[PDB]
Amino acid sequence: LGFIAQSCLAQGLSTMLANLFSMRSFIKIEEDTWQKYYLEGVSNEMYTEYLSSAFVGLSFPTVCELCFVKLKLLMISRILINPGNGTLGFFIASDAKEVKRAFFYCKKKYDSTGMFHWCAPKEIEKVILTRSEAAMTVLSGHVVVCIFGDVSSALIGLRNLVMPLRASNFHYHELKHIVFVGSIEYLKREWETLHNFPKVSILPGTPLSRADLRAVNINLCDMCVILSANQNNIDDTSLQDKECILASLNIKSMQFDTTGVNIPIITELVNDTNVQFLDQDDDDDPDTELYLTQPFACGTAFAVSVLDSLMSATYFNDNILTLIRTLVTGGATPELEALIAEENALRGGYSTPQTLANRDRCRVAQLALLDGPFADLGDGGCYGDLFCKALKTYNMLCFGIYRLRDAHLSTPSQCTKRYVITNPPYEFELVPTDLIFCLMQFD
Amino acid sequence: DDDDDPDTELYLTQPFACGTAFAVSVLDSLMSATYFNDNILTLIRTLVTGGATPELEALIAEENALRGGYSTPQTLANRDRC
Amino acid sequence: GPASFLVSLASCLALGSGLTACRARRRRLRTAA
Amino acid sequence: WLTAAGFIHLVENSGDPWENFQNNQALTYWECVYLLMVTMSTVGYGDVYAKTTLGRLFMVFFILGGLAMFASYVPEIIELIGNRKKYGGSYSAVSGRKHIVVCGHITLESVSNFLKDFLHKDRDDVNVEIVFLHNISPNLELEALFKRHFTQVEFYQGSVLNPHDLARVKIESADACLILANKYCADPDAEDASNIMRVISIKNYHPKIRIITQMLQYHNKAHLLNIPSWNWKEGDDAICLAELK
Amino acid sequence: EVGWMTSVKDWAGVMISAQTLTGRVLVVLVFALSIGALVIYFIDSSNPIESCQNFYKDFTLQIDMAFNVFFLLYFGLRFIAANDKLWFWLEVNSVVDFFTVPPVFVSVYLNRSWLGLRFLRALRLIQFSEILQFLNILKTSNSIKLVNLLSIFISTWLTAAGFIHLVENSGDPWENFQNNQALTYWECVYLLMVTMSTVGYGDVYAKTTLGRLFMVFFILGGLAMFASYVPEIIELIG
Ligand SMILES: [Ca+2]
Ligand SMILES: [Ca+2]
Ligand SMILES: [Mg+2]
Repeated sequence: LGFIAQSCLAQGLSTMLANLFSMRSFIKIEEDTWQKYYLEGVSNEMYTEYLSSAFVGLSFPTVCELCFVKLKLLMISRILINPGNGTLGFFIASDAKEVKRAFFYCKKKYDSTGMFHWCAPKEIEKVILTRSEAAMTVLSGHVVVCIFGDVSSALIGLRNLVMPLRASNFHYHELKHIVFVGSIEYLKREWETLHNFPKVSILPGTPLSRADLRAVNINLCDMCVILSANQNNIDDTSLQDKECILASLNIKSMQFDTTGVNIPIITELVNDTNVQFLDQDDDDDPDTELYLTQPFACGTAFAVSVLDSLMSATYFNDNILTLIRTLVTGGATPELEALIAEENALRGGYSTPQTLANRDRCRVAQLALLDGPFADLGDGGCYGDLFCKALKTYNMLCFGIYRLRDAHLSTPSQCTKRYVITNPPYEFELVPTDLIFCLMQFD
Repeated sequence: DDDDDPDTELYLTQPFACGTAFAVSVLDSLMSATYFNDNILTLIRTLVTGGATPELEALIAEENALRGGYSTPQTLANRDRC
Repeated sequence: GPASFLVSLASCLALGSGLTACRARRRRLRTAA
Repeated sequence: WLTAAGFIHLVENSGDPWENFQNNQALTYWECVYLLMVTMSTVGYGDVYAKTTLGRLFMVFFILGGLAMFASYVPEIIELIGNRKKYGGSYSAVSGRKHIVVCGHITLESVSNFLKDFLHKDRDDVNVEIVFLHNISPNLELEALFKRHFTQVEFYQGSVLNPHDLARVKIESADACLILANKYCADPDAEDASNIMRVISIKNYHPKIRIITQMLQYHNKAHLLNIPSWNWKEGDDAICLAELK
Repeated sequence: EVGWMTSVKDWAGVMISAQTLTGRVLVVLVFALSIGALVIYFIDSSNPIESCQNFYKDFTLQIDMAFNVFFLLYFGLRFIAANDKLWFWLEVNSVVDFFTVPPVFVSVYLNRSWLGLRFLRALRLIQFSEILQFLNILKTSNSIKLVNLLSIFISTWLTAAGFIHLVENSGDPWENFQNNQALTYWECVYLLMVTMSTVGYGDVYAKTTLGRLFMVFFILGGLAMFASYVPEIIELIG
């Protein structure tokens, strides 16, 4: 759910986050396709390494930026992400052989803590909506969650989905509205924990209904999430996510006053085989792995099977798991774990100067390229200059490139799906139509 | 008041021949007729269930609930069906 | 062996082609009748 | 087998020591192999047998451990060798003759009814070849029915969900795809679900193909309209049996 | 047009099946002449391994020539209608045709008859369930399975007995054919029945090196066949 929410904040983040943990060796293909560039980003894994004595001098932060040219590697006492303003460097090196180059080379508004947002409890009747008011209410760039459930269905737990979207550096004006569509009985069952959350709406019905989706302004939503809970009841392989897929398709097949095929929608699949049904303009082979599938590479698909590699990475150095918990789901401060353990219900209080000071966290964001002062680097032909300028001007580091699938071909196309690139090489050509992953700071 | 033999087919049975019996098994032959020229299925849909106009299919798809409005001269003109 | 097998195969193919040709013109040339 | 045969050869050629090696039967190694094969197979011709005291003792102590071994290994070895896919391979696309693919609920009665209605002499002289695609291998009755339609139908065992099996039946040149439905089911929703899956799976491989299918409910038929490539204009069909009934 | 090769392939496929009167006649003729060839091999078994017989002064050789000519024509018809040529070449009926017809042709040419692989004609007995299913006589699953089991069992039994007869009558070549046991075909049938039934009286048995080798390699594949077919055949009959 944290990866899903991260993808909602910035599309394609879940795919690269999952790929950063799986150990993949470098592979090359002769043909020039979209997979050729994608496979150059999956080769980068998440590592932990100590710093050198050359970087322990006047200041830890100022040396971190712009030093990646010499080291040819990326950097990301305590948990440190984009350190601005003995330390374990969270690297994105492609292998453990060349990661030994840092130390070796020497030339009531908030919650009880302020990590999230809190508001007065709400009653289920004060948030239940209807097609009349849902269409009347205006929603743009919001979050829509399609929930499948029944009377005897299992419990997913939506508290971990709205939590990542309500971080400290997310202002109330910038907070993304979340609306849940599905059976009201399931939401009533989950309402015991889903009541201290602000800016939430629930529309009864089913996600398979076009009118209910039309009411909640699906066309202009920032991200559509398809989730299911009944898959633990049926044991038939063919029938499993036989659901979810139909809805993803109805979403794609809708027609507005344009077609909804380009609507950003992410689907959770329990069976990895069903992913071939997500897209029709792609090669479907059961032999290929999930990470090679186009819908997964584009950030529109996610499965729990890619998280099984987390155990091996966690074992070798445990610092990664807490880094994951502070990179997704907002932040898992030691105190918050105890508070959740003892009350099992998030509560807040009056803010303090130190409470507001707990806001220096930098969170992910998606940046365009068509407009901005950095337009000179839109087609500069060198990716390294782009992130060097980002670091040396506005203090922002980019994970990589969110690139169009058909941008590699000279002829134009109407394709909209974009796949993820993690840490492109220094001599990497750029395209004017592109999206940039970044860790924006607070203000 | 009829001869009951398990060997005989449903279409030969007196209650079915008199229109007092119906089963979904007689509709399995619809696929073969539909394949050879598809115009029959829409002819079936316009001969039974009143009429399946292209617009009505979309309206049922999007709201899943039949609704009406004020009539128009062209709306009343859509009545020449026999 | 092989020569007799080839002769039998050629005879079968010729008989089939001749029968097909005879039936074809018997059927088409008399479609109206 | 070889170790027992070698031990018998050594014992029979080299007589028992307490008899001053005076029981040399002069048995070749191949003869001992044959004797071991006969003895552990329970047949026991008796033309070749052990005569020395040690040979008879080893035969007695080897019968118990070898008869069971033979009876438990030979049929099982045959069973593992016989594991094969009878209805494999792909379909060859013949030029000038269109073919259709039929999948879904395939059964002796349904297939027979479809064949007798599709291939009736009442229709015009049209030569369309039917290719079946089912996961479960046909039984003797269904194979016998297919034999009576030797030049008109073919069967290929496989799953419609697998894109490889769809390429095996060559849907690229197929005229139409036909999906039968299990009307007499205990869960119409589940049957419509599986069928909507094939609908999709077929669409994912080749959107351009036309589909004639049976739906037991009207809401599932409405859900079929949500499929992106539900091109009913050029050709597509969805017979709702409940609606038509 | 529509393909001349496809037209003749479809014509042969219709002819092989019993879909037309000519097809049914050909199928019945194949059945009858397979039975007749088996009977002819049974009669000719009493003759020595090698002999000289005049084609135009003998009554059996002419009938055998007609039978194998018809079998050659049927093989050609099957080959025209065959889907895959390589896998049709490896079928059991094709192999027995290849090892049965050319030797009789050579025997007619050379005026000298050798009882070699003529026992393979019993393998033609296998293709009987397909013959009955083409004629629509055999429909129900139980009877189809019973006919399949009976045909396979009898064909394998007769083929093994014929191979034993050939091997025992014609001694191993490396011993200058000095191991002629002089076993009648009925005696070989009895020996095969006894051996695959596990009983093993031992009064009749193979003494040649090739005969013992075939017995060893046939016990494994025949004891299981007998034990799995005879009780099951009895069950379907009952
Ligand atoms: Ca790597
Ligand atoms: Ca696909
Ligand atoms: Mg065919």
